Amino acid sequence: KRPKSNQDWWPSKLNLEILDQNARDVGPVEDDFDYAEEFQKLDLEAVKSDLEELMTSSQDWWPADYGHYGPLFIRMAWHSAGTYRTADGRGGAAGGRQRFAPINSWPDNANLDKARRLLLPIKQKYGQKISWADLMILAGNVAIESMGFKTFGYAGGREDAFEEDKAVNWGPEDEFETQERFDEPGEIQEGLGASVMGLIYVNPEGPDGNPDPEASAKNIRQTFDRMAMNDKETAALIAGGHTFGKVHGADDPEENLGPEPEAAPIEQQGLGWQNMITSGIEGPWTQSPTEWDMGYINNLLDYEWEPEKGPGGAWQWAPKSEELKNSVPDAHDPDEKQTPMMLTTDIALKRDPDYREVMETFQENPMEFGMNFAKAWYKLTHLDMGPPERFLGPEVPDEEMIWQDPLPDADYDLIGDEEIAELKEEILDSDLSVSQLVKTAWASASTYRDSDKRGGANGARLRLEPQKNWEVNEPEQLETVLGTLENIQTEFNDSRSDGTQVSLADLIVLGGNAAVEQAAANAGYDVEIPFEPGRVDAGPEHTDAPSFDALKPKVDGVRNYIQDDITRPAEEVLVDNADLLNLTASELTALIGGMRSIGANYQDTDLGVFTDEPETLTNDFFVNLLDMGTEWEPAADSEHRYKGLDRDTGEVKWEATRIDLIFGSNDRLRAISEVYGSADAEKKLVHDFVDTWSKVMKLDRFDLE
Amino acid sequence: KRPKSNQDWWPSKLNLEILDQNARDVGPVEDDFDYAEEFQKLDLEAVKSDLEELMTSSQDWWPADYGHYGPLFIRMAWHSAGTYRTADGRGGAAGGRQRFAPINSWPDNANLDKARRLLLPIKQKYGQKISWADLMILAGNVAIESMGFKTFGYAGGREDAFEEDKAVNWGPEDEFETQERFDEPGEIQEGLGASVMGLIYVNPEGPDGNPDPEASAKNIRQTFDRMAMNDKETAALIAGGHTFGKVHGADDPEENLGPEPEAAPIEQQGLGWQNEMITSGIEGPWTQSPTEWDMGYINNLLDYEWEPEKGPGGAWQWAPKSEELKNSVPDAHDPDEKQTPMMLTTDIALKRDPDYREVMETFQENPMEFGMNFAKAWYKLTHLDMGPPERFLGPEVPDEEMIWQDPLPDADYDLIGDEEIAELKEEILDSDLSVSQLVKTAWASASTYRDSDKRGGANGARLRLEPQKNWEVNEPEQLETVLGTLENIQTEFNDSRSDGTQVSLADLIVLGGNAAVEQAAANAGYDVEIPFEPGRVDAGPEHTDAPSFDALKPKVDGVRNYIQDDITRPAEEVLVDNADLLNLTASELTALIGGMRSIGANYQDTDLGVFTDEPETLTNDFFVNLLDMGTEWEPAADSEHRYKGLDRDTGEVKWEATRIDLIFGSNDRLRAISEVYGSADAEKKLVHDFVDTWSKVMKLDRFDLE
Ligand code: HEM
Ligand code: HEM
Ligand SMILES: COc1cc(-c2ccc(N)c(OC)c2)ccc1N
Ligand SMILES: COc1cc(-c2ccc(N)c(OC)c2)ccc1N
Ligand SMILES: [C-]#N
Ligand SMILES: [C-]#N
Repeated sequence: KRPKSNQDWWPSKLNLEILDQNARDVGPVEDDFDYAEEFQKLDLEAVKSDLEELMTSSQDWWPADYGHYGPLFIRMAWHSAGTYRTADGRGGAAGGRQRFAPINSWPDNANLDKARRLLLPIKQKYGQKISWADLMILAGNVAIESMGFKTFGYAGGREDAFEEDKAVNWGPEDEFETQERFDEPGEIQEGLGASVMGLIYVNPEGPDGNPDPEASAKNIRQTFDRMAMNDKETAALIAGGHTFGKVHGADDPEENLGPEPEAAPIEQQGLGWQNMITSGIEGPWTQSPTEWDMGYINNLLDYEWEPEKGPGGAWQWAPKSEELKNSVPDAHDPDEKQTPMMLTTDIALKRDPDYREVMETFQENPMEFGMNFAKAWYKLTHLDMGPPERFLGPEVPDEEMIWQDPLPDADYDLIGDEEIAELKEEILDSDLSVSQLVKTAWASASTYRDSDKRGGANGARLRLEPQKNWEVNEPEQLETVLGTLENIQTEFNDSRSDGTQVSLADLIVLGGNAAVEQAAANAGYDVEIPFEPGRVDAGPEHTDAPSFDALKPKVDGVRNYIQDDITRPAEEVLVDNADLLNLTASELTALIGGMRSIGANYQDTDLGVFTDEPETLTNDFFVNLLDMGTEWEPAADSEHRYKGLDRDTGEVKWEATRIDLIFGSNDRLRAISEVYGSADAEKKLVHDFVDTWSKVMKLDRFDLE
Repeated sequence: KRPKSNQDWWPSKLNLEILDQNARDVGPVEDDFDYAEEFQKLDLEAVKSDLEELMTSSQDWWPADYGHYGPLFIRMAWHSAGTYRTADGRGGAAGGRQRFAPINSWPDNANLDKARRLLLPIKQKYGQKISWADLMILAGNVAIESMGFKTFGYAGGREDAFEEDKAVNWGPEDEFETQERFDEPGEIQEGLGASVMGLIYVNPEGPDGNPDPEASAKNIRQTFDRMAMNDKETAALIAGGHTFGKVHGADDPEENLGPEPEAAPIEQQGLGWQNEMITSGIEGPWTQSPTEWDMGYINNLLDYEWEPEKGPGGAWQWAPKSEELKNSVPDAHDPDEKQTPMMLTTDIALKRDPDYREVMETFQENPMEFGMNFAKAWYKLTHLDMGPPERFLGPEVPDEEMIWQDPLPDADYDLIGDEEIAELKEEILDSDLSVSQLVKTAWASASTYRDSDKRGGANGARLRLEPQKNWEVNEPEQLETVLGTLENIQTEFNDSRSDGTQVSLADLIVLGGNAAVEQAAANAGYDVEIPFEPGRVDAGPEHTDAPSFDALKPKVDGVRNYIQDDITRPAEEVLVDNADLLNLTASELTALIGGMRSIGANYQDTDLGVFTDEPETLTNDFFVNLLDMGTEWEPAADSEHRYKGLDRDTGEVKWEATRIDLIFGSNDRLRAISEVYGSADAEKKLVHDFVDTWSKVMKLDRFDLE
């Protein structure tokens, strides 16, 4: 057989594999060339022209419905972007991971293997100039446009991934198409973007397979909310999408479709579900499936529907009236007709009071329907690309959307080297301690997540809602620090006579850098942190406060903060968050260990601060953590604390949390700790800590990407 | 609560994670600096002095038996080296992987977590200058020396690993201490070095837990053979090792020991089996003076009759009949009290098995023979995965080189320069040898290298010697033709020189392969220059233990599209396994195979996977044609390994292929790689990536230049 993994023997073992994905860029691409530059060479119009031609160029191995592949490509694009979760920013279309397991084999993505295959010739023709990620969304756009609906815009810039995202927790289920995440509709366990394992959002037949529209609406609303969409956006997306195409269920997929791609014979060459059957549900929603119109909303609202069992054995709805009987041409047989159908999830938009009001308004105002759908489709397919700077191409709208967390332009000259050294001196001479400066700079930068490129120190949103009031940021203390930095900003700006100004965003980072350099100096090391001025201060007007709550940490390793709510072990969350900062196991270890010598804990506790000289960057954390002269045990009447007792005297030496101790427990982390805890490794640790600190401070500076 | 793995959803999914380990070197250490350079700065004598002191420095958390930690460290070292398998060269002490799961938590390694912990202070004191891998073996050596026995030598140079070796298949079992690998003793399933999951070699109580010494001997013999040891070496190692220390089994480990390290609470900080020590569950010393080298083990074993019994830990062990041995050994933690010696079923195996008995009787008759065999075997055991002699570092490396080191002769001549290189290259190209013959031969020479134990490679030209010259995959008849031609070129060149310069066949083979690759690239319109490093030498039969090279014989060869008919695993699984031995990443493997198929260097010159109309022309045709949807694939009827690529419209056969070729268009990750190379503007990139990989493989065993 195959070599059994440590994960099998020890299910609770830390999944450091997720951090290993950050140690290098998998794939054959030159680890130095940037996609942005290659996409800039692309003739977008040419690709769009080829896509337009493809829409009606049917291939025998997968005949186009109604002679137009458009709807199939829209479904492909919707599923690509549809896995996005606001909770961690993972999922989504930014890396084109629909191409890799497990997503490529989810029951919900049945036959999208054929859809992606139809695009291979175009991908090969343009090569590196256009990624699969960008191409899949572009195909969706061209499909919509070719069928009569102009899109709001399009931006390239999604770099292809070469493997699945191992950090994503898709759910607790052990089987696809099953759910163990909700008892009552609308109460799905936190963190998940779907109500069923293997589905994009919800079950098309209804919750738990029961055709209950009212209940379905509850799951639709919650899942879409977790994917950053409100009622109007959700109704607009579902109605706009189902205005096109049909569902396929000529017979039961359970007995007529072969294995999914990952389980299919090698000769299938990446394809799966060898037989048209896809979902098991059969029929079109509208009379003209390849034309943009009000057909879906009209069919849904102007007729009464009844639940029935379709030819594929699945729950679907049919109209009572015989007016719609055989009103749609068959998708392949020119001399046959077909009757429209509705899904339980479509009826949900008509039964649910709030959705119903939106739909009725759309029906009365086709223009509003179009406007809302175009804007929602753009948001759906671009929400994980980050700030406007990352949106590339000639089709990028001039308008910047709030979900792009836009940053204002700097209406002033940037400070130079002399000014920089000047400001660093003044910050250190203030009443702010090294610990306060480090903690504040971390609070500002640590919100960044590479999953959807949100967060970071640029914009100084730390000073705005909701961040300024986050428990972990210690609001009271934070205002004091920001107050002092603001006074320095004011004094600096007022003393200039040449148009130069400094942002609070830059001062926060510069202050952190200065404090780290000082901590290193206290230890006898001369280190200089490279600094790149240019960060600006964003305002409340261009900040969707509620949307930033998804960036609130539940566990912060640097500040040794652990929320009492957490269900997962603290170290598990630590690794999860470390991945969002693109950290490797060694980088995370150097960061935490070095930080404990400085001492930047939440509420200034002594947790993990294994040193007698705080604010002095050394490898004392490792030296003391590894000393066998100390024995550790859980603290009494404590939920997160542990005591380090002198093995002999029995006197308390230190106190710590699982965050600190995992580095001396996990086999791999311990090997790293032993390197840093060696007699002649202090300089190395200091330098590695500094490199990681610098890395994190610059994560959201795409001005050089 | 935690993210799932595709491994769980699809058990048959290729484990490409093993190749990913070759893309990056996890750990906080860079790469610009080599461990050898750091070890060179180490004061070996100083470390040994500290180790000698450690031997008698008892820590209260794991008090030394008999006031000397020596035996415990010997066990630690034997277990570190003891996981080695000759089949793939994996396991062993070279990376110190005993420190990581699953090995660190195997039942056979119980309490070695404490042994390794006792060495932490010394490790921290010397830092990067001495690896854990080197330190564990050194501790064993110092322990042996401190107890009265001189070792044969010691070499440093084992670079520490920072994670487990994901490529090792430890066995089919789903539970430690169980076996589903043998129905009859001595008939263990191939590819495994132990008879039980979680054990080093065999069950100390006997096969399947039965105290049958004769049967035990069959498993001991087979497992040690799979770890490169014969009867004399095996008997010497077991008898020599058990001359020291004791087994610990104060009570049943099943209900008195806490979770193994990987499952233990965070506060235990890497330690496990939290409990009158209990380790194996077997209890008692083998000899009267457990911390002194003598003939105590062999004498106790052969001079007295033993009987099986259940010990205080509920395990099988043997007790002496004679009352002369009763209470003859001081208690491990109390010299004022005594204990009776014991023997394991595996020790009685050496007395009951006819062949082992003969060896043991010889050892008892001449202590000097016993001693030398043990010293030589201990050195071999602990250094067999370190590669050739050039990799053995330090002041304690013996002047004598052993055959298991696959030694190489010195070049007693001047090396050829750029002028002669170009000259020889033209001569090879002007010969009647084809591009395919040259590439196939160079590959046959270099492809035997394995990064696991650093054996194999093009240096030495062992391809021309037994057993390689007769391997089916190497096409003996065809090989002789190529070597005959290159040897004539060598003779002609050497005889025409006068400045003392000479060229080796080893270098000519690689030079010829490089010239052929350059020519194939030229046929495609690409001008490539492959860097060549002369200096390889020609090893002779006297430098080659032929039978030991059988272990390097490929069952599947991707470059030559060769698949042995008697393979149990799917061909692509073996392909990945072999790719790992060549330190290849998924992308390097893809570029190598795809590029090779455009050249066409198949076993028996078949057209399998040769998706091009212009063979011997290096292009990306393999990828372009593999990805063309105008072709549909199907298994070839009445064929075990073949598939047909049919024109989707006419049904006419376009190509033939094996799973080695088709996996690059089936596996989700490999397909993503193939799509890059099969794109309109990627041919030049593929050519350069193929050349880079080809060159990398050709130089794998060049450590003197490494
Ligand atoms: C409550 C959410 C949704 C559910 C449960 C759902 C469900 C389904 C199911 C069962 C199918 C049929 C697959 C098949 O048998 O071929 C289908 C297809 C389709 N969906 Fe949705 N969908 C939802 C949302 C959306 C959105 C947000 C869009 C795009 C803006 C979209 C667009 C389409 C298109 C165009 C097709 C037809 C594909 C074709 O003709 O081949 N859907 N959907
Ligand atoms: C047929 C192969 C062998 C078997 C089944 C085996 C078995 C065992 C067992 C069960 C223990 C006791 C662990 C414990 O309870 O503490 C042990 C200890 C020991 N073994 Fe072996 N062993 C074998 C080979 C070897 C070899 C090759 C060496 C070294 C050249 C070695 C050296 C030792 C030493 C020195 C100890 C004593 C450790 C101590 O005092 O703490 N063994 N062995
Ligand atoms: C459980 O019955 C099935 C359902 C689906 C399915 C359901 C909903 C959506 N949205 C979908 O993606 C279009 C596929 C796919 C396959 C089977 N068998
Ligand atoms: C199943 O009962 C056990 C057995 C052993 C065990 C078995 C074989 C050897 N050789 C050993 O020493 C390393 C320990 C260890 C723990 C338990 N419980
Ligand atoms: C599809 N929905
Ligand atoms: C056994 N050692």
